[PDB]
Amino acid sequence: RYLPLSQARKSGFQMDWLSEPHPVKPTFIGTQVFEDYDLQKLVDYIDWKPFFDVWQLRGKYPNRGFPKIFNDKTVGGEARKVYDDAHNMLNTLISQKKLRARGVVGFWPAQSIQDDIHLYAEAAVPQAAEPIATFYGLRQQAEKDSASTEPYYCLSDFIAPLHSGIRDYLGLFAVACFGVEELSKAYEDDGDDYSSIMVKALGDRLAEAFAEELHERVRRELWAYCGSEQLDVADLRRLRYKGIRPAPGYPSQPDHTEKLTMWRLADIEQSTGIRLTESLAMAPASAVSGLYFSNLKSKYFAVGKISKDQVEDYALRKNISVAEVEKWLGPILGYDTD
Repeated sequence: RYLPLSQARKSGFQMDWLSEPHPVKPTFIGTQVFEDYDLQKLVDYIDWKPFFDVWQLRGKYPNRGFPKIFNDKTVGGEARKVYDDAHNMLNTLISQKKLRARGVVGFWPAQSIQDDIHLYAEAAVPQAAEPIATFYGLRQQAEKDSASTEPYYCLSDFIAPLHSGIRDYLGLFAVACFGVEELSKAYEDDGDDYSSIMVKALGDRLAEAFAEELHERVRRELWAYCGSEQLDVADLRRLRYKGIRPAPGYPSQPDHTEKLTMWRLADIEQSTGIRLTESLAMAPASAVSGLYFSNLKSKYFAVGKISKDQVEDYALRKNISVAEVEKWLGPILGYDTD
Protein backbone atom coordinates (compact mmCIF):
# COMPACT_ATOMS: atom_id res chain seq x y z
CA ARG A 1 0.00 0.00 0.00
CA TYR A 2 1.07 3.56 -0.78
CA LEU A 3 -0.49 6.63 0.77
CA PRO A 4 -1.72 9.41 -1.54
CA LEU A 5 0.83 12.16 -2.06
CA SER A 6 -1.59 14.80 -0.75
CA GLN A 7 -1.82 12.84 2.52
CA ALA A 8 1.80 11.69 2.68
CA ARG A 9 2.87 15.34 2.58
CA LYS A 10 0.80 16.20 5.66
CA SER A 11 2.45 13.48 7.75
CA GLY A 12 5.90 14.69 6.74
CA PHE A 13 8.84 15.51 8.99
CA GLN A 14 7.57 18.75 10.49
CA MET A 15 10.02 20.87 12.47
CA ASP A 16 9.48 24.07 14.46
CA TRP A 17 11.92 26.33 12.66
CA LEU A 18 11.31 29.38 14.86
CA SER A 19 12.79 27.79 18.00
CA GLU A 20 15.38 25.40 16.54
CA PRO A 21 18.90 26.88 16.31
CA HIS A 22 19.02 29.04 13.21
CA PRO A 23 21.40 27.72 10.51
CA VAL A 24 24.98 28.98 10.28
CA LYS A 25 25.94 30.91 7.16
CA PRO A 26 28.99 29.17 5.63
CA THR A 27 32.33 30.92 5.31
CA PHE A 28 31.82 31.59 1.58
CA ILE A 29 29.22 31.58 -1.18
CA GLY A 30 30.29 29.99 -4.44
CA THR A 31 32.85 27.21 -4.90
CA GLN A 32 36.38 26.45 -3.74
CA VAL A 33 38.60 23.98 -5.60
CA PHE A 34 41.25 21.62 -4.23
CA GLU A 35 43.78 20.94 -6.97
CA ASP A 36 46.57 18.71 -5.61
CA TYR A 37 45.14 17.63 -2.26
CA ASP A 38 47.72 15.98 0.02
CA LEU A 39 47.16 12.23 -0.24
CA GLN A 40 49.22 11.49 2.87
CA LYS A 41 46.63 13.17 5.10
CA LEU A 42 43.85 10.97 3.68
CA VAL A 43 45.53 7.70 4.71
CA ASP A 44 44.29 7.96 8.31
CA TYR A 45 40.67 8.10 7.07
CA ILE A 46 40.76 5.02 4.81
CA ASP A 47 37.97 2.55 5.63
CA TRP A 48 39.62 -0.84 5.23
CA LYS A 49 36.43 -2.92 5.56
CA PRO A 50 35.33 -2.58 1.89
CA PHE A 51 38.95 -3.05 0.78
CA PHE A 52 39.11 -6.63 2.05
CA ASP A 53 35.90 -7.53 0.21
CA VAL A 54 37.55 -6.75 -3.15
CA TRP A 55 39.65 -9.89 -2.59
CA GLN A 56 36.62 -11.55 -0.94
CA LEU A 57 38.57 -11.92 2.31
CA ARG A 58 35.87 -12.55 4.92
CA GLY A 59 36.50 -13.75 8.46
CA LYS A 60 34.09 -15.66 10.66
CA TYR A 61 32.56 -14.49 13.92
CA PRO A 62 33.83 -12.89 16.10
CA ASN A 63 36.71 -11.87 13.77
CA ARG A 64 34.24 -10.79 11.05
CA GLY A 65 35.70 -7.41 10.12
CA PHE A 66 38.70 -5.13 10.09
CA PRO A 67 40.89 -5.14 12.13
CA LYS A 68 39.70 -8.38 13.75
CA ILE A 69 40.30 -10.10 10.40
CA PHE A 70 44.02 -10.45 11.12
CA ASN A 71 43.23 -12.94 13.90
CA ASP A 72 41.04 -15.42 11.99
CA LYS A 73 43.30 -18.33 11.06
CA THR A 74 41.35 -18.92 7.83
CA VAL A 75 42.31 -15.64 6.14
CA GLY A 76 44.44 -13.84 8.71
CA GLY A 77 47.74 -14.62 7.03
CA GLU A 78 46.41 -13.69 3.59
CA ALA A 79 44.64 -10.63 4.99
CA ARG A 80 47.90 -9.52 6.60
CA LYS A 81 49.81 -10.09 3.36
CA VAL A 82 47.29 -8.11 1.30
CA TYR A 83 47.14 -5.28 3.85
CA ASP A 84 50.93 -4.98 4.12
CA ASP A 85 51.33 -5.00 0.34
CA ALA A 86 48.60 -2.36 0.10
CA HIS A 87 50.45 -0.14 2.57
CA ASN A 88 53.72 -0.64 0.67
CA MET A 89 52.16 0.28 -2.67
CA LEU A 90 50.30 3.19 -1.09
CA ASN A 91 53.57 4.57 0.29
CA THR A 92 55.22 4.16 -3.12
CA LEU A 93 52.32 5.90 -4.88
CA ILE A 94 52.17 8.87 -2.49
CA SER A 95 55.96 9.24 -2.45
CA GLN A 96 56.20 9.10 -6.26
CA LYS A 97 53.23 11.50 -6.63
CA LYS A 98 51.65 9.26 -9.27
CA LEU A 99 48.06 9.60 -8.09
CA ARG A 100 46.76 13.18 -7.87
CA ALA A 101 43.74 13.94 -5.71
CA ARG A 102 41.23 16.56 -6.82
CA GLY A 103 37.94 17.94 -5.57
CA VAL A 104 35.53 20.84 -5.30
CA VAL A 105 33.11 22.13 -2.66
CA GLY A 106 30.53 24.91 -2.67
CA PHE A 107 27.68 26.44 -0.71
CA TRP A 108 24.51 28.30 -1.70
CA PRO A 109 21.40 29.50 0.15
CA ALA A 110 18.50 27.05 0.03
CA GLN A 111 14.77 27.34 0.67
CA SER A 112 12.34 24.44 0.43
CA ILE A 113 9.00 24.80 -1.36
CA GLN A 114 6.92 21.62 -1.05
CA ASP A 115 9.39 18.83 -2.00
CA ASP A 116 11.83 21.06 -3.91
CA ILE A 117 14.98 22.70 -2.55
CA HIS A 118 15.49 25.94 -4.46
CA LEU A 119 18.96 27.49 -4.37
CA TYR A 120 19.41 31.25 -4.66
CA ALA A 121 22.15 33.76 -5.38
CA GLU A 122 24.24 35.32 -2.63
CA ALA A 123 22.65 38.78 -2.56
CA ALA A 124 19.19 37.78 -3.81
CA VAL A 125 16.34 37.78 -1.29
CA PRO A 126 14.81 34.28 -1.39
CA GLN A 127 11.22 35.52 -1.16
CA ALA A 128 11.66 38.09 -3.96
CA ALA A 129 14.02 36.51 -6.49
CA GLU A 130 14.18 33.59 -8.88
CA PRO A 131 16.21 30.51 -7.93
CA ILE A 132 19.35 29.49 -9.77
CA ALA A 133 18.91 25.70 -9.42
CA THR A 134 16.43 23.23 -8.00
CA PHE A 135 16.84 19.78 -6.44
CA TYR A 136 13.49 18.04 -6.85
CA GLY A 137 13.20 15.74 -3.86
CA LEU A 138 11.09 12.60 -3.61
CA ARG A 139 8.93 11.97 -0.56
CA GLN A 140 8.44 8.64 1.15
CA GLN A 141 5.07 7.28 0.09
CA ALA A 142 5.00 3.68 1.31
CA GLU A 143 2.66 3.17 4.26
CA LYS A 144 4.49 2.53 7.52
CA ASP A 145 3.75 0.34 10.53
CA SER A 146 0.54 1.04 12.43
CA ALA A 147 2.45 1.81 15.64
CA SER A 148 5.22 3.70 13.82
CA THR A 149 5.95 7.25 14.93
CA GLU A 150 8.28 7.98 12.02
CA PRO A 151 7.29 10.72 9.56
CA TYR A 152 7.38 10.41 5.77
CA TYR A 153 10.80 11.91 5.16
CA CYS A 154 11.89 14.00 2.21
CA LEU A 155 15.16 15.80 1.62
CA SER A 156 13.29 19.11 1.56
CA ASP A 157 12.17 18.58 5.17
CA PHE A 158 15.77 19.32 6.25
CA ILE A 159 15.74 22.83 4.73
CA ALA A 160 13.84 25.74 6.26
CA PRO A 161 10.86 26.64 4.06
CA LEU A 162 10.56 29.86 2.11
CA HIS A 163 7.54 31.21 4.00
CA SER A 164 9.07 30.89 7.48
CA GLY A 165 11.48 33.77 6.78
CA ILE A 166 14.42 31.83 8.22
CA ARG A 167 17.35 31.52 5.83
CA ASP A 168 18.83 28.06 5.30
CA TYR A 169 21.84 26.96 3.26
CA LEU A 170 22.95 23.92 1.27
CA GLY A 171 26.32 22.73 0.01
CA LEU A 172 27.60 20.14 -2.44
CA PHE A 173 30.93 18.44 -3.06
CA ALA A 174 32.71 16.36 -5.68
CA VAL A 175 36.03 14.55 -5.21
CA ALA A 176 38.14 12.23 -7.32
CA CYS A 177 41.41 10.28 -7.30
CA PHE A 178 43.01 10.58 -10.73
CA GLY A 179 45.81 8.41 -12.09
CA VAL A 180 44.40 4.96 -11.34
CA GLU A 181 43.33 4.41 -14.95
CA GLU A 182 46.89 4.69 -16.28
CA LEU A 183 48.43 2.56 -13.53
CA SER A 184 45.95 -0.27 -14.05
CA LYS A 185 46.89 -0.31 -17.74
CA ALA A 186 50.58 -0.23 -16.83
CA TYR A 187 50.24 -3.19 -14.46
CA GLU A 188 48.15 -5.14 -17.00
CA ASP A 189 50.50 -4.55 -19.96
CA ASP A 190 53.42 -5.99 -17.98
CA GLY A 191 51.43 -8.96 -16.67
CA ASP A 192 50.59 -8.15 -13.04
CA ASP A 193 47.02 -8.91 -11.97
CA TYR A 194 47.69 -8.48 -8.25
CA SER A 195 48.97 -4.92 -8.70
CA SER A 196 46.23 -4.12 -11.22
CA ILE A 197 43.49 -5.10 -8.76
CA MET A 198 45.25 -3.52 -5.78
CA VAL A 199 45.73 -0.12 -7.40
CA LYS A 200 42.03 0.15 -8.27
CA ALA A 201 40.97 -0.96 -4.79
CA LEU A 202 43.35 1.64 -3.31
CA GLY A 203 41.98 4.31 -5.64
CA ASP A 204 38.44 3.58 -4.47
CA ARG A 205 39.59 3.61 -0.84
CA LEU A 206 41.39 6.93 -1.35
CA ALA A 207 38.31 8.48 -2.98
CA GLU A 208 36.13 7.43 -0.05
CA ALA A 209 38.75 8.65 2.46
CA PHE A 210 38.91 11.99 0.63
CA ALA A 211 35.13 12.25 0.86
CA GLU A 212 35.24 11.57 4.60
CA GLU A 213 38.08 14.01 5.24
CA LEU A 214 36.41 16.75 3.20
CA HIS A 215 33.12 16.27 5.05
CA GLU A 216 34.93 16.47 8.39
CA ARG A 217 36.65 19.66 7.26
CA VAL A 218 33.32 21.07 6.07
CA ARG A 219 31.54 20.38 9.35
CA ARG A 220 34.22 22.21 11.35
CA GLU A 221 36.17 24.80 9.33
CA LEU A 222 34.38 25.61 6.03
CA TRP A 223 30.76 25.58 7.24
CA ALA A 224 31.72 25.69 10.94
CA TYR A 225 28.36 24.42 12.20
CA CYS A 226 30.12 21.83 14.37
CA GLY A 227 33.06 23.94 15.53
CA SER A 228 32.93 22.26 18.95
CA GLU A 229 33.19 18.74 17.48
CA GLN A 230 36.43 16.83 18.10
CA LEU A 231 35.33 13.32 17.14
CA ASP A 232 37.78 10.59 16.15
CA VAL A 233 37.55 8.47 13.01
CA ALA A 234 36.20 5.44 14.89
CA ASP A 235 33.22 7.69 15.68
CA LEU A 236 32.99 9.31 12.24
CA ARG A 237 32.59 5.91 10.58
CA ARG A 238 29.82 5.17 13.12
CA LEU A 239 27.72 8.20 12.03
CA ARG A 240 28.06 9.83 15.46
CA TYR A 241 28.57 13.21 13.76
CA LYS A 242 25.66 15.48 12.82
CA GLY A 243 24.47 16.29 9.33
CA ILE A 244 24.39 14.05 6.27
CA ARG A 245 25.95 14.01 2.80
CA PRO A 246 23.46 12.19 0.56
CA ALA A 247 24.42 11.41 -3.02
CA PRO A 248 22.19 11.23 -6.10
CA GLY A 249 21.21 7.69 -7.00
CA TYR A 250 21.18 6.55 -3.37
CA PRO A 251 17.99 5.65 -1.45
CA SER A 252 17.56 9.25 -0.26
CA GLN A 253 17.13 10.44 -3.87
CA PRO A 254 17.30 7.54 -6.35
CA ASP A 255 17.04 9.95 -9.29
CA HIS A 256 20.38 9.81 -11.10
CA THR A 257 19.55 12.86 -13.23
CA GLU A 258 20.16 15.16 -10.25
CA LYS A 259 23.91 15.00 -10.92
CA LEU A 260 23.38 17.12 -14.04
CA THR A 261 22.17 20.04 -11.91
CA MET A 262 25.20 19.72 -9.62
CA TRP A 263 27.64 19.66 -12.54
CA ARG A 264 25.90 22.60 -14.22
CA LEU A 265 25.81 24.72 -11.06
CA ALA A 266 29.19 24.00 -9.48
CA ASP A 267 31.00 23.77 -12.85
CA ILE A 268 32.60 20.50 -11.76
CA GLU A 269 33.78 19.63 -15.28
CA GLN A 270 36.01 22.68 -15.72
CA SER A 271 37.02 22.88 -12.05
CA THR A 272 38.13 19.28 -11.44
CA GLY A 273 37.82 17.25 -14.65
CA ILE A 274 35.34 14.75 -13.19
CA ARG A 275 32.90 13.98 -16.00
CA LEU A 276 29.42 12.54 -16.28
CA THR A 277 29.02 9.87 -18.95
CA GLU A 278 25.90 9.17 -20.98
CA SER A 279 24.84 6.82 -18.16
CA LEU A 280 25.34 9.67 -15.64
CA ALA A 281 28.20 7.94 -13.84
CA MET A 282 31.28 9.77 -12.62
CA ALA A 283 34.50 9.32 -14.59
CA PRO A 284 37.04 8.33 -13.28
CA ALA A 285 35.34 5.51 -11.35
CA SER A 286 37.10 6.62 -8.13
CA ALA A 287 34.91 9.68 -7.65
CA VAL A 288 32.40 10.67 -4.97
CA SER A 289 29.85 13.49 -4.94
CA GLY A 290 26.91 14.57 -2.83
CA LEU A 291 25.01 17.35 -1.11
CA TYR A 292 25.68 18.71 2.39
CA PHE A 293 22.76 19.00 4.82
CA SER A 294 23.62 20.74 8.09
CA ASN A 295 20.45 20.12 10.11
CA LEU A 296 20.67 18.63 13.59
CA LYS A 297 17.76 16.27 12.91
CA SER A 298 18.70 15.27 9.36
CA LYS A 299 19.14 11.54 8.86
CA TYR A 300 19.51 9.00 6.08
CA PHE A 301 16.33 7.35 4.81
CA ALA A 302 15.08 5.24 1.92
CA VAL A 303 12.35 6.59 -0.35
CA GLY A 304 11.24 3.10 -1.30
CA LYS A 305 8.49 2.30 -3.75
CA ILE A 306 6.39 5.25 -4.92
CA SER A 307 2.98 5.34 -6.59
CA LYS A 308 2.00 6.75 -9.97
CA ASP A 309 0.52 9.99 -8.62
CA GLN A 310 3.91 11.01 -7.22
CA VAL A 311 5.61 9.98 -10.48
CA GLU A 312 3.34 12.25 -12.52
CA ASP A 313 3.65 15.08 -9.97
CA TYR A 314 7.44 14.75 -10.21
CA ALA A 315 7.26 14.77 -14.01
CA LEU A 316 5.14 17.93 -13.89
CA ARG A 317 7.52 19.59 -11.41
CA LYS A 318 10.66 18.74 -13.40
CA ASN A 319 8.97 19.67 -16.72
CA ILE A 320 9.78 16.34 -18.37
CA SER A 321 7.52 13.64 -19.74
CA VAL A 322 6.28 10.75 -17.62
CA ALA A 323 7.90 8.32 -20.06
CA GLU A 324 11.29 9.68 -18.95
CA VAL A 325 10.61 9.76 -15.21
CA GLU A 326 9.53 6.12 -15.45
CA LYS A 327 12.93 5.49 -17.08
CA TRP A 328 15.22 7.32 -14.65
CA LEU A 329 13.19 6.18 -11.61
CA GLY A 330 12.74 2.63 -12.89
CA PRO A 331 13.78 0.48 -9.90
CA ILE A 332 11.57 2.36 -7.41
CA LEU A 333 8.28 2.44 -9.33
CA GLY A 334 5.51 0.91 -7.25
CA TYR A 335 3.12 0.34 -10.16
CA ASP A 336 3.00 -1.72 -13.33
CA THR A 337 4.66 0.24 -16.14
CA ASP A 338 3.46 -1.40 -19.38
